[PDB]
Amino acid sequence: PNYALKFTLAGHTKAVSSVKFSPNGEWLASSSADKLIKIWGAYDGKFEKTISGHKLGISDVAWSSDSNLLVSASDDKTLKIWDVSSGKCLKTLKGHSNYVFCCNFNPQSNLIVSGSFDESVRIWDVKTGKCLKTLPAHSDPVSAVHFNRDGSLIVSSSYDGLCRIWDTASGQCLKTLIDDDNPPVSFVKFSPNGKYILAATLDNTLKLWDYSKGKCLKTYTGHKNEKYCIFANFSVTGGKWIVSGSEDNLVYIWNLQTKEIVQKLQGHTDVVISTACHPTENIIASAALENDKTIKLWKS
Amino acid sequence: YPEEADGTLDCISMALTCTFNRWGTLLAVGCNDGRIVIWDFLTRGIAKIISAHIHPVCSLCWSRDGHKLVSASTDNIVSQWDVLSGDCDQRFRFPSPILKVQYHPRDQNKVLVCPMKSAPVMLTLSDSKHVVLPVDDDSDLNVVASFDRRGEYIYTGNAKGKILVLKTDSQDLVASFRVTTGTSNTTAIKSIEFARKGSCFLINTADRIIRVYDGREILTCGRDGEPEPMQKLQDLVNRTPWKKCCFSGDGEYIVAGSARQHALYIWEKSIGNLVKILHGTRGELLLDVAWHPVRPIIASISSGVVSIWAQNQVENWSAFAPDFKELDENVEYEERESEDEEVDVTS
Amino acid sequence: AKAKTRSSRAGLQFPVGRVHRLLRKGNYAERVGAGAPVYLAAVLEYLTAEILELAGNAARDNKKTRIIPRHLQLAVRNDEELNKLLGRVTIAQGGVLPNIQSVLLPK
Amino acid sequence: GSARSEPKMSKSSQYRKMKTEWKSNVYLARSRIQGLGLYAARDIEKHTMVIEYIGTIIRNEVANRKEKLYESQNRGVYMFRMDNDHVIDATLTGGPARYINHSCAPNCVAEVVTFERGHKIIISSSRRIQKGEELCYDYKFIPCHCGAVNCRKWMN
Amino acid sequence: KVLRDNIQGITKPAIRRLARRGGVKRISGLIYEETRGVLKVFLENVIRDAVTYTEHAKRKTVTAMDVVYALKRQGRTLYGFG
Amino acid sequence: MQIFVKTLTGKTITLEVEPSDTIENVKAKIQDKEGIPPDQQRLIFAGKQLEDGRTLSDYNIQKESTLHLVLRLRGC
Amino acid sequence: TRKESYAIYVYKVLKQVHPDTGISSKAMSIMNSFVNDVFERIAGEASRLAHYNKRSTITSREIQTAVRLLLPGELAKHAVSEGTKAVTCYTS
Ligand SMILES: [Zn+2]
Repeated sequence: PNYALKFTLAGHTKAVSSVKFSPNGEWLASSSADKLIKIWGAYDGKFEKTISGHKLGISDVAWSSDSNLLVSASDDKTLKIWDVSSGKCLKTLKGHSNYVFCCNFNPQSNLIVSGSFDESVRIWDVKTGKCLKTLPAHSDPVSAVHFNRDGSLIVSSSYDGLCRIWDTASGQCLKTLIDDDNPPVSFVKFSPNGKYILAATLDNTLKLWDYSKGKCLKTYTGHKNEKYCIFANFSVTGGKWIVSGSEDNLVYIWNLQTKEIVQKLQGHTDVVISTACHPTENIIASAALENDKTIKLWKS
Repeated sequence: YPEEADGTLDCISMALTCTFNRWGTLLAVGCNDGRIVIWDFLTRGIAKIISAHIHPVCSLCWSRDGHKLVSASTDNIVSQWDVLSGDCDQRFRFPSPILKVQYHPRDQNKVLVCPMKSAPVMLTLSDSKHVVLPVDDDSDLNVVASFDRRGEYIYTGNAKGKILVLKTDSQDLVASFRVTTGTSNTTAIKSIEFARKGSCFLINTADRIIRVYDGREILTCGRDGEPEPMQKLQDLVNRTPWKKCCFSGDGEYIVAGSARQHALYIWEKSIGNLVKILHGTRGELLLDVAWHPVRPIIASISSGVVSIWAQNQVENWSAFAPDFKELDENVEYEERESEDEEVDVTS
Repeated sequence: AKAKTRSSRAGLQFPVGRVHRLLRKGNYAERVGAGAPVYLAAVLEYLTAEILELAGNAARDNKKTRIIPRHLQLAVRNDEELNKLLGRVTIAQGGVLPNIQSVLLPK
Repeated sequence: GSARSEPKMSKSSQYRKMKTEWKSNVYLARSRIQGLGLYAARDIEKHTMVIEYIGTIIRNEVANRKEKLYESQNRGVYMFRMDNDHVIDATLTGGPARYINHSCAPNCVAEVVTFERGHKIIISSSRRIQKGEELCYDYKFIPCHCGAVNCRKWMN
Repeated sequence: KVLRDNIQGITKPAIRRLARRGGVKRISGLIYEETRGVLKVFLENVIRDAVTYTEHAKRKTVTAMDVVYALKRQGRTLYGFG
Repeated sequence: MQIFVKTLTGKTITLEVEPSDTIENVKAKIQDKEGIPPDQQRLIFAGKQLEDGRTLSDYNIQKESTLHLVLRLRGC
Repeated sequence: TRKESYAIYVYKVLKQVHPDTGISSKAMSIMNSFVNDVFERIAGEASRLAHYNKRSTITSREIQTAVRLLLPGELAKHAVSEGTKAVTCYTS
């Protein structure tokens, strides 16, 4: 465990919100809220092209199989259906009335969910884009949408710790999960099997929650997450690894069985908004907000 | 299991037949003027309109790969299409008009086609090497045949009553029985359908009686057998003849449509009683009935109108509260005053 | 062989042979079909169940246990279609519904 | 522009007739004001009774700890007072009526009919409420998301 | 062949003439719509039984004998057609 | 007599039967050793049916034969 | 001298639809006369239909048509289904 700095991805006008790697080692664009998506690289920061022309800042952008097809979850209550080599507004998604926080293409590449805050969540079509359903996704605003390994389950996060695994074919979720905290959950996600969900309970104790029982496996220590948005990552390249984001200008990389403090990596100048992981190689990015305006690549 | 009206489709008139894929996502509405309208469920939209022909498209069949339909008409062309952009790959202008097409489920080079008069002969995709399926009597002029579930055999049916079973490509005569219709008068066959789990199958006879058999039972019977039916279904009150039968998503709930009255009847495989009669517009005549494999919703084709019959989940959605059980009277209990398992998360 | 009654062969509660004898010996027609007493016994069973359900509900709602004809009178006249079926029928020992018109009451 | 970069900072008998039909009254339907609401698959007529506010009776003082309970799991945002003496909870175990929302044109009000077991919050009607109209009550103690005609866009 | 109206097709002077056959001097205004409603209700209660007799007889043509029999069950016996 | 039945799961079963029994008695013996009611235990010889109103000599059954079975919900 | 009544069958149907609810003799005589009345009406309409078609056989078809004529709306829409289910269970 000697993960060393390799590159630096600067050149931002506003704060960077997210990094999300390509599924097979292709790209990592500037998924920020700066009205800019510059197609940066994952291996060496290879600048490809400029895809911009937005009205407001993008909360997060989606991703595709070829890491090209996008849809903008911007803050102007609209969504364009994007392509890299087009630069053209195909259609417009309408049905929100607040911040479009999050949107996803499923791993089968045939759905466009779009998360909202006043529960105007609509699951859209990739081809047509017709108004289908308002969803009562929580009692609270949504802070995560995700699709599992195959694409029949939708996890969603709340401001009181609702791990609702929404069904794709029917629309009725199965199991309600809870903690004794009152957690404003910034992010939940699936696993490579869909059974363990890492929520956000904000007293420096983030828990990996089971599918059926709703218990936790191993409650980690030594991390800093009480107010700010921090993603949730795992690594399958070599052995067991735990990678997350930080707040105190560090890079959080640990192991699952230990629950210790064995590696933290200085090098940032802001609260780490985002880290991410790569399946075959230990190529790890680490993004931060406006007081850094860089995305620093890491590699063993 | 379907209990409502739930909506219908006024999109394109003159609907004639349809079926589904393995997954149940689209809907290939066959039309009178040579069209296949494709409609979606979860997005409720029409993606592709293949204006195939000008003649009545009679039969349809999806394949397993999700790419290859097959159809025929009074155009009498054994066509084929693809859902990406409407690519008619092949075009077999043939005589002797067609009733039913049917793939082998995984060896999808081989399709099985029923002509008007003579025996069904197994066509292919590329070559014209049709494999002649030998029917002995040949005086019945309407003989229907099919695979089993896994494509492991070929089941046949004449108009006299004799049933023969052949191997899927080399035609091993392994089973032979005449059906026990009446005492002195037998009857013909109009369809034989198959499930998605198990080898039970129905015999749509023409004395208003459906008969149900299993594959293991007739393979135990074999050559010169007298297989008794698992179940005998009819409706002696209304005196109704049948048009088209099918199965459920598990092979438990037989859905047989009428031919007089625009009504659906639903049985059970195990017990064998009626469970619910469905209804719709009383002034139509029903032709084709589609069952959905993973979620029990039915489609009914009559007068160009195709209807969606769900059950609405009137019980409730229970997504939020497995907890929070109800106390009717104001029950009070106000006396009171106050790292074990490692499963592969990365699997 | 054995002897199953035609009630328990069909899963009913009313008899079937009694209905069949009443159809043959009332001179309703000359030839009675096979399924007719089965269908009619089913119809009579459903109507008796439909009235006794509402009767038992009213009998629980007046804190009694048995059913006396006041409960049948209330459970028939408080309904919406059994009222139309029993439109011209006086139940003996019945009494009437509690009904007062509008303008009689003082302001 | 980002919210992610910013940190998160005669009456009794007809009433019991209504008590015998609680499955028959409504089903748990939605409302696009916020999540759910309550619709009807029927027309709720004039002088038709709907629901009773039941659940778990808080004593005089226990609300002073229930307000601390509201800071753990954010449990009850569904309040309605019984009286000066007591409050009724509907969050742990009790009445499932915790999805009756409010728009600034409320179609129901609160009324009290008292049994031997105490005062009970009883709902009736004064008009023929039609099919699918959301039942919602005036509060009289966060802006609304309804879009109503002549709407105050508040709570009370 | 779908029809839309003719519940208004029974005119205003026709109800006036029916009332002046009945021995009526002076008519108010709402009687027109009320009488249209009453006539529609009675014709539904006859046509239900006529169509049921037809569908049982396995035909497609409503014959006048069936209208006479429906009126026989209603309790208004009609003379002069069967 | 010691007969064997080849069911749908290969359950080659043993019995205490005789050359002087009927069919319903054999099926009640299988009921008593297993718990399965006698409404389905269709003994099959050369692909046919054996009726519950005959003996074990009304079909020329040779002793210690190997028979077949098809399950059947005749509880209906 | 042996009469005929429907007391035991109202006993059985009441004990199926309610566990522990007794029934007095007055209500039993009411239910006896009720079932005789409904039976007479349905058989009367069946005989009139069997004479109007110039048939000579009461099948179950005419009983269905008589029930559909005589019972108003929703009660007919349940009773027809109950009868069809009973006959279809009677066959096998
Ligand atoms: Zn409002």
